Amino acid sequence: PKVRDQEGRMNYYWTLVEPGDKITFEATGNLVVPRYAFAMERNAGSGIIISDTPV
Amino acid sequence: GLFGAIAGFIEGGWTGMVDGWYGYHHQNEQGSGYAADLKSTQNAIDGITNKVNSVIEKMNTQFTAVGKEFNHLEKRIENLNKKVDDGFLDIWTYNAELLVLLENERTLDYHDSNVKNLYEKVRSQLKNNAKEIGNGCFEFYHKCDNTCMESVKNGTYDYPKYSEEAKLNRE
Ligand SMILES: *[C@@H]1O[C@H](CO)[C@@H](O)[C@H](O)[C@H]1NC(C)=O
Repeated sequence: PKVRDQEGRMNYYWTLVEPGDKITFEATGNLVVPRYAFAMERNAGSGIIISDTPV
Repeated sequence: GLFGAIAGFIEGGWTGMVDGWYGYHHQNEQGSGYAADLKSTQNAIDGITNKVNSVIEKMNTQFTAVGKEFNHLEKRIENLNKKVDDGFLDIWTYNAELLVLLENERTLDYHDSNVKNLYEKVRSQLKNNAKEIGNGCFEFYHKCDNTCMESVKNGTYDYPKYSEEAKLNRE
């Protein structure tokens, strides 16, 4: 069924890459390749707040 | 209360005595006025201060986020998470409610105890040199100047000194 005028779909995927590891992409089509990645370092566990309260 | 002094045999309190929680009111030939007993007041202050701190500061928590996010095919563990959050809410509400209920009773008794004990320290000094006229007052059987007053409060009232004069006034 059309969702935003799209009879098709597109799944999104994600994974982490350890310091000093390799990741390999390989496809004959239908691949939405990455353009930007993010070098991150996650600290202690936190949450997400959903509120109209201003900052 | 339990000790039966505050709202008991001492009907009301004194809005004039502003030095502390417990004290005396005297009148003699050379004046009158209020004066708080700091020895018992400080003990209550030091004791109550330690009590409020013990409830506040025995509560120590670590950093935590309660917000967990579950999609539409995880309603089971979303209701589990709700059972945990609602479970802690029920416990901490019942504990805090009952604690303040119970310790407010204990604190009001603690002030009743201090007034009772402060009264007995005076009674056991003026054994029969003064008259227990009720309402937590003593009427002396002798002339007690401001020097004599400061000795009853100090706890150094000289019974054998005034026993001579109080014997004949009892008639
Ligand atoms: C009060 O009691 C103390 C107890 O040691 C005593 O030394 C003192 O002489 C008494 N009188 C006054 C006025 O402090």
